[PDB]
Amino acid sequence: STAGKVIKCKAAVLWEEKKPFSIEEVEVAPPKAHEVRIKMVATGICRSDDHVVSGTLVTPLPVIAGHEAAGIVESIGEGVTTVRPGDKVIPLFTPQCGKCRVCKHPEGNFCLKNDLSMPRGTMQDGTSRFTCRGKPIHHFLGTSTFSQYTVVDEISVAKIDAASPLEKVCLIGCGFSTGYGSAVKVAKVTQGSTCAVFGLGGVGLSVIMGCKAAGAARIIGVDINKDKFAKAKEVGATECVNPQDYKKPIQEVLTEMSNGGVDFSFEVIGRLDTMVTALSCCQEAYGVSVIVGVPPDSQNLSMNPMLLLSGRTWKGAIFGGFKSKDSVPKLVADFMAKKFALDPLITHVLPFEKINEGFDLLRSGESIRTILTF
Amino acid sequence: STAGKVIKCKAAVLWEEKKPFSIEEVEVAPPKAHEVRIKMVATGICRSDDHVVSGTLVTPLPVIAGHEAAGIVESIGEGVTTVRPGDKVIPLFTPQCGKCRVCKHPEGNFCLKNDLSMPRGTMQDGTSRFTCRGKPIHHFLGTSTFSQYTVVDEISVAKIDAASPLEKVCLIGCGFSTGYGSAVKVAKVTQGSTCAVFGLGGVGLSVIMGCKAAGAARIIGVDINKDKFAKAKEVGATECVNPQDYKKPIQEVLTEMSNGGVDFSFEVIGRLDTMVTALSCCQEAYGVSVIVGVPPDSQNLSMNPMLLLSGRTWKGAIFGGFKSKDSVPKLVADFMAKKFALDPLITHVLPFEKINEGFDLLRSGESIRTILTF
Ligand SMILES: NC(=O)C1=CN([C@@H]2O[C@H](COP(=O)(O)OP(=O)(O)OC[C@H]3O[C@@H](n4cnc5c(N)ncnc54)[C@H](O)[C@@H]3O)[C@@H](O)[C@H]2O)C=CC1
Ligand SMILES: NC(=O)C1=CN([C@@H]2O[C@H](COP(=O)(O)OP(=O)(O)OC[C@H]3O[C@@H](n4cnc5c(N)ncnc54)[C@H](O)[C@@H]3O)[C@@H](O)[C@H]2O)C=CC1
Ligand SMILES: O=CNC1CCCCC1
Ligand SMILES: O=CNC1CCCCC1
Ligand SMILES: [Co+2]
Ligand SMILES: [Co+2]
Ligand SMILES: [Zn+2]
Ligand SMILES: [Zn+2]
Repeated sequence: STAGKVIKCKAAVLWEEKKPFSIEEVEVAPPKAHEVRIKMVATGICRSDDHVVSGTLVTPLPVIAGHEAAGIVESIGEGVTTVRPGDKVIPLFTPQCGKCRVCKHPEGNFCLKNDLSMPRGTMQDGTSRFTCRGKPIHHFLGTSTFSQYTVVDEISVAKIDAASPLEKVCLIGCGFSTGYGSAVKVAKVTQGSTCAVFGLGGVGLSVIMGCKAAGAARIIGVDINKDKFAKAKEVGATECVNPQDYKKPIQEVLTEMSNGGVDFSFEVIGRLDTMVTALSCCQEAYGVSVIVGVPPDSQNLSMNPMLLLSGRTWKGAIFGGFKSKDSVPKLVADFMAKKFALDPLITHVLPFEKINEGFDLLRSGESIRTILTF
Repeated sequence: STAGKVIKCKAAVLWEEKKPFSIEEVEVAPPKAHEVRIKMVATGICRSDDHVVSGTLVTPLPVIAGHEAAGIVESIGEGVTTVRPGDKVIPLFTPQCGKCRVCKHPEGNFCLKNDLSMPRGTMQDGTSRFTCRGKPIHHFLGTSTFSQYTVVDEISVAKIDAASPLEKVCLIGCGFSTGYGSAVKVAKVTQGSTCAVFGLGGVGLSVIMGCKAAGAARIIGVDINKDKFAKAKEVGATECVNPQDYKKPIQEVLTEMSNGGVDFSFEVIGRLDTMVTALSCCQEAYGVSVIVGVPPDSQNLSMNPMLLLSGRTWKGAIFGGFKSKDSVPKLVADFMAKKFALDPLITHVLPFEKINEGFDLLRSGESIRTILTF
């Protein structure tokens, strides 16, 4: 009774930076060719969504943000072959077109159809499916999950197990997969190694999960909020350090602790200074450091290249290095086989209508992941 | 008839920065415990030696520089077990103590006994074996090969094949192994890939040799001295570009030429700007860039960490990543089995007494490697 028709529903519109989300009626157009309209069931509150509000991450406004989510297909456009109405799905903020040089490469996942490098805030065809107060509203990363209904391109959606608990597996759409894959796929943490994880939010906890699953012997959590330490130890940290407790720079502290530097370090905050600190604390001849956190837009860091000349490796990744459409269904299957846990990441549950309360919980430092239910 | 007693011989002493070498008589003390005194046979002129003259590379002066060489053992100190008088040897500017955490690691080579991170300019025991006009003269990287005789610690020397042609395999002591290993071992260049090599001197030509040996389909040489292009194509470059010929920045040019970025790039010059350019020109989702050139002392570069977050890998290495004492004898043995060629790197052969002329050739852009013969 809605297929082929405009849907009127509620969404959280961000009209301007540094303001609350506005929950209002929007019109959602029906899917065009190779597009999928999804009834949202659950969406997580990720720090990257907050970066849009704060201006850290620039994308066209007004916008419907949200990118970590799960829902049920309401209708499909012409030509769609990979999902059907009623299928459980996870939208993919990094697409998998399957046809570009990255999608065809054995290791890359930053598909050239992404909307991150040069954000337009549209569908792949350059237009919007959202209207509000007579105005077109932009999409975000081709997902826009802060809405009861969204429309995504087929290359930005993955079908998942029909028995999946959507209020939990939405985290596989961003936070969990990003952190876990950064450890197991990007760094390729080795058995018995020493790791340092800077930032113990949802993504940093998922990095710790991956480091533990890879068999690391020591996992040192680093955060300026000591209230984060208890959960970090629960999921695998052997030790936690607060840089504010020390008179020396923390890279010196970590270097003494690891008897000359860690095997693998991870920046999971989004600060230029901690990216350089994390690189410095890995062992100078063979350490690996992975940037996961997103820094403020268009800001350069300063570093001494002799840190690399001695033998260090420095890399970054989006979405844990996972090719999104291949990997998301396998990760859900793994969760359904109890190969990893997601409950440790979920600290709060709220109805979607309280999205602003959910963001203030994140900003206050109190929450890890708040899951919003539609 | 020289064992146990001081040797008078000629050496090229650098008394202060930005002066010609002074060829004069020095006194070489006999080797102490676990030290080796070597009669030099041939030594190459590497840009890193010129960095000492210019002050780009800071090390205590006055000094006997030189680190790319081959010679014959004159006498050994008490406790030496890995070489004997009469053995052909290559001094190692990166030692291999075999006992530190790096030496025991399967993939590291920057031995913690190195004299590069905080140069002292001495033997491992903190003293000098060189005297000139009654003044003590510092060592360089534990090698000091610009002398008819030098003394090195046993962890800084490798025994090589008794049949080795010393006037060619001296390049295995630095330039060739550094460039070749940067490609085959550090970058791990793959068959069919596209490579970009910035700097077509002795080390950059060896990088090209390594990329070709690894089966790269395209190898783009980058140099502002177009006189370097002919030799670069001889050893494997498919094409060469001079940044001064373009109105656009060269990372944009290389990205367009490679239809979206190269698989592997190498900075083999020693400039901060080309380090960042070489990183930018590799493919944003899966490219790898290796820093080989040495930056000027105590200078930081500036870069956008979003270059790494998209998926690039940035790394550096000393001596091609080779564990020095294990690898140098195998590389000589490989040379002897005709596995690679060294003659294309040698453009000039001069007597040791013409060391200053050899440096003038390097500074003028005319030479690749000048080999000095004693
Ligand atoms: N590369 C990718 O694909 C993705 C990147 N991100 C980015 O990952 C980063 C982390 O995201 P979340 O875990 O959701 O954020 P979060 O805000 O929940 O966790 C950040 C943690 O860093 C701590 N912290 C802040 N400043 C610190 C400092 N100077 N030193 C030590 N710790 C500090 C905070 O106390 C906090 O616990 C964000 O920048 C996010 O935008 C998130 C998902 C995907
Ligand atoms: N990582 C390691 O273990 C080692 C590092 N090195 C360093 O490698 C670098 C290269 O050494 P060599 O091949 O002996 O030096 P070289 O002086 O023979 O070659 C440098 C080349 O770079 C070119 N060049 C200079 N400025 C340029 C610019 N702005 N843009 C493009 N090209 C430019 C020059 O024309 C020249 O052909 C040096 O910095 C050396 O100190 C050398 C050996 C070992
Ligand atoms: O958190 C989800 N996506 C992120 C990926 C890194 C750039 C900012 C957006
Ligand atoms: O060229 C030989 N050794 C180099 C290695 C990199 C730092 C400067 C010295
Ligand atoms: Co996210
Ligand atoms: Co050298
Ligand atoms: Zn693609
Ligand atoms: Zn060692």
